[PDB]
Amino acid sequence: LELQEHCSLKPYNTFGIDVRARLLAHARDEADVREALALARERGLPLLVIGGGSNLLLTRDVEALVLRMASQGRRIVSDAADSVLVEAEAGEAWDPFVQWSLERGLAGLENLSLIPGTVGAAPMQNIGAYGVELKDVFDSLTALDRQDGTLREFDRQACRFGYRDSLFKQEPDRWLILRVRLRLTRRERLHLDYGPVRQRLEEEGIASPTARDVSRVICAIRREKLPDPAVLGNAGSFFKNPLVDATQAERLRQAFPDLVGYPQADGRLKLAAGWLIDKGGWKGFRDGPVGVHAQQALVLVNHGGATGAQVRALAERIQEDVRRRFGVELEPEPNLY
Ligand SMILES: Cc1cc2nc3c(=O)[nH]c(=O)nc-3n(C[C@H](O)[C@H](O)[C@H](O)COP(=O)(O)OP(=O)(O)OC[C@H]3O[C@@H](n4cnc5c(N)ncnc54)[C@H](O)[C@@H]3O)c2cc1C
Ligand SMILES: NC(=O)c1ccc[n+]([C@@H]2O[C@H](COP(=O)([O-])OP(=O)(O)OC[C@H]3O[C@@H](n4cnc5c(N)ncnc54)[C@H](OP(=O)(O)O)[C@@H]3O)[C@@H](O)[C@H]2O)c1
Repeated sequence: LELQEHCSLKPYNTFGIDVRARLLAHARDEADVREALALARERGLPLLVIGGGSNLLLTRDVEALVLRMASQGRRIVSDAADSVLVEAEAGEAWDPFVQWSLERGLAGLENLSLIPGTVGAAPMQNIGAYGVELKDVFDSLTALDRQDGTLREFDRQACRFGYRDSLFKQEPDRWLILRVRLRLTRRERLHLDYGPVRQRLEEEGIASPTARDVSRVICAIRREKLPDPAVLGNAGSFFKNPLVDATQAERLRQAFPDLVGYPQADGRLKLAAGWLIDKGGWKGFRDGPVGVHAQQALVLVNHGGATGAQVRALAERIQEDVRRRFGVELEPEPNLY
């Protein structure tokens, strides 16, 4: 395991918070996972699973065995022509898995290009971008049950996926995800509902656009506009878009005719949290070593030397302010430890 004691977790989280782990272990398969568990329980410690630390807010030194998930394996399980079942291990890095699938002429992941982190973590938060979510192509996964050590498979329904949500995010510390299966496609329609994607693809004038083309466009948009954690510490969009009631949407829109919201099948409005934050006047905010990025209003940043507590308390302040200004509660995306 390359077990390690009293160890900075700085390089293991994208916010670049510097706290220490009682023990840090790397895992490369079920054997190692099972061993880390045993040990964790040997030493009387809780176990904290991490992938690439791209959706993690650490707020304190971690009295626990931290297990960096780093197993490997990407393969075609089964080819059924218009769809192909594929499987990847939890430690596989996400965007390179996407690239893998596209190099095999499989579509369905392109809209999730360049999302950081790991395959293992993807179902926990039901990763989504540009009109697509992991559940849309999800087939099943295999998870270790932390209450008794057994393996279980979850099919799509069992995972109780929702917007930036799953059974696994709902029952924290219960399931350890080992590998993931997705059903990808050939020959289906591209997902181009997001204007900037559609327009940037048009401008390249491909005769017959494919998934690979869509992926290059999305990677380019994301590199252009998104703070890279390796320069400016962050965990991406800090806040989920809030969904409001119809009569509450009605009321907010009376207050604000410029309000940005997207109607749902059930009558509710998905508000744009960037718009809210911006309009509450936080864009580019800065106060000691924390702030909100000047352009991307969802991206909370560590300008350098922030504590996790500082990011937390800034998030809290913004939430509080937006509750008070718009009557809306913004939920966090990152997992808080
Ligand atoms: C610059 C940037 C852009 C981003 N853009 C997007 C985006 O477009 N869409 C989107 O959805 N997200 C986005 N994110 C968030 C993030 O990349 C995803 O949430 C990602 O799935 C987290 O993966 P990770 O491996 O980094 O998870 P970590 O941050 O390592 O872990 C997240 C949570 O999952 C748990 N976990 C991790 N692995 C396992 C496992 N194997 N079994 C059980 N639990 C586990 C951890 O304990 C933790 O609670 C972005 C983040 C950044 C920094
Ligand atoms: N969570 C993260 O860390 C992270 C980081 C980077 C990008 N992203 C995602 O990647 C995509 C691009 O991000 P962005 O920050 O540039 O925002 P964007 O495309 O400028 O869109 C801004 C806001 O409008 C919404 N939106 C735009 N077009 C839409 C449509 N056709 N239908 C429904 N909603 C629409 C987005 O919702 P949605 O967010 O619901 O799409 C978001 O609230 C988004 O889908 C976003 O979720 C996420």
